[PDB]
Amino acid sequence: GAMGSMERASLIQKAKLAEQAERYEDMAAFMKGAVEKGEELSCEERNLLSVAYKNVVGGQRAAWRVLSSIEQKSGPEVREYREKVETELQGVCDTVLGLLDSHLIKEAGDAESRVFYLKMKGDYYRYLAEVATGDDKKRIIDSARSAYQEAMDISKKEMPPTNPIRLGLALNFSVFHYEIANSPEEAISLAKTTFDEAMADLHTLSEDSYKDSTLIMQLLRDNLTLWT
Amino acid sequence: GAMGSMERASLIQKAKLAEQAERYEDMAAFMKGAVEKGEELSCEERNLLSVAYKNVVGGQRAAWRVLSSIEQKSGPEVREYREKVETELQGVCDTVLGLLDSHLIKEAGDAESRVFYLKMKGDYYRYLAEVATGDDKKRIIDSARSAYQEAMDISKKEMPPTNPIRLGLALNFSVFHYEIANSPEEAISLAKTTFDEAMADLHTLSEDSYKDSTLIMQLLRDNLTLWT
Amino acid sequence: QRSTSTPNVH
Amino acid sequence: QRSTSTPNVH
Ligand SMILES: *CC(=O)NCC1CCN(S(=O)(=O)c2ccc(C(F)(F)F)c(F)c2)CC1
Ligand SMILES: *CC(=O)NCC1CCN(S(=O)(=O)c2ccc(C(F)(F)F)c(F)c2)CC1
Ligand SMILES: [Cl-]
Ligand SMILES: [Cl-]
Ligand SMILES: [Cl-]
Ligand SMILES: [Cl-]
Ligand SMILES: [Mg+2]
Ligand SMILES: [Mg+2]
Ligand SMILES: [Mg+2]
Ligand SMILES: [Mg+2]
Ligand SMILES: [Mg+2]
Ligand SMILES: [Mg+2]
Repeated sequence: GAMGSMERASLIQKAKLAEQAERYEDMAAFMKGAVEKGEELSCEERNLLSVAYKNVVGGQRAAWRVLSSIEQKSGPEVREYREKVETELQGVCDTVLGLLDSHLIKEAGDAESRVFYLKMKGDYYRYLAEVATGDDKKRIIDSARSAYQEAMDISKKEMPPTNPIRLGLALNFSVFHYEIANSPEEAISLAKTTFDEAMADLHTLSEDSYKDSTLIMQLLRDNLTLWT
Repeated sequence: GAMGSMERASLIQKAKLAEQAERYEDMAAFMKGAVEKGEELSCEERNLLSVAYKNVVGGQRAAWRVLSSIEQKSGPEVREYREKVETELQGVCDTVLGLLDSHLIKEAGDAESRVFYLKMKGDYYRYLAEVATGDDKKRIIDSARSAYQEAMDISKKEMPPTNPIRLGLALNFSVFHYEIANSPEEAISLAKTTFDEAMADLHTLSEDSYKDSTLIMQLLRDNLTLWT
Repeated sequence: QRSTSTPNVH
Repeated sequence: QRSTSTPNVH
């Protein structure tokens, strides 16, 4: 790859510069290079990888929704341009999923790390499901559900109910239920038990991550208000 | 080019979709294609071209200033990454300047259009001067000054003092004086006479552009307050 | 309003 | 504060 000649530490350092410069494509390229050195990622490095690709794919999703709305509210130009953005978004999702499957998801390592990568697999299949249609679609929805569910099982076994990976996973799985799988009840049921169990075991908040935890709890509460 | 097979009207229509989707690289590519059909641009199309490339180059300039500050406040990684962003910014400026010289700046046409393209030439040489150093630098500063000055002469001859191209040009020329040429007095003198002459001939505000005019007048006043 | 998912913050 | 130039708005 383009990054193959650069030392892993320099790739990590440049990803941090790119984050500061808000060059998120560059940051994602740097972290792809770092992953491809074949060593596992630390929590800080996982955060870099997450932030980079989510920023890239988030702008693609927002563009896609703008074009998709113009297309629905209606020449071939809008469909053509929407299809171009769609194709680029699927390319980024395939890249992330390839990294997860080629390099990041392994049998061992941190349960923290295993849950995060499985959640990230679920997320990027969900982003593909937002733009999918045919035989592609139910296939994609099932890979998303499967990855989320495997992450759920590990997280409930190995992490306290306020842990931010566990919380963010449960929040995202419930969005999958509501927006992708058309299961409003499951989404409400998961978000409720997730919030309630976090509160019941509030004492497990961690000194170095409690602000992340309480933020997700609030977002769960926001979805429940919107869904009820 | 990549756009050569697409009709000019479809390129314009897709540039407008890209603006709405905030895909400004795409929008700039579409407008480059449209320029390369070799017909002149209308005011609306010129606005598309201006907005697209300014958005692309503005994010590059902001990234460059972030990296450049980290570099000054201090391994080869920061310089290397700053040089990569610099090179990309110069590539975008060379592209704009090539379009202006190959296609857009002509002897005839709208004095409105001639002033705008000469101003745009001055701007993108100024963006190159922000990152230049050697024999490159004074050469670049002189091309910027020359293009601005030619635009000034035409604008004072052919446009009322509230016209927004005339105003925006004068505002940008005065920034060149202050930030690039190290001429604080010229910058203050130009901004003052520009504001005062706009106010003295306030009756020339146009129904379809007066909000642009009054916005530039305020920005002139802001620079004068900062510079005094 | 779309549902809210995990935000892209630190 | 840097000087302000023509903004990129309509
Ligand atoms: C130790 C470790 O793995 N750290 C890196 C990852 C932590 C979990 N997240 S996440 O689940 O995507 C996530 C992202 C944002 C937030 C917050 F704070 F709410 F904004 C969160 F709680 C969880 C990825 C990095
Ligand atoms: C008729 C015509 O040429 N229209 C398009 C151009 C007008 C001038 N500008 S500009 O000089 O770059 C400019 C940009 C923004 C503003 C405003 F409104 F203040 F934000 C302005 F006054 C002038 C380019 C498009
Ligand atoms: Cl297209
Ligand atoms: Cl189990
Ligand atoms: Cl680099
Ligand atoms: Cl003259
Ligand atoms: Mg290495
Ligand atoms: Mg019809
Ligand atoms: Mg398609
Ligand atoms: Mg044509
Ligand atoms: Mg030292
Ligand atoms: Mg260089």
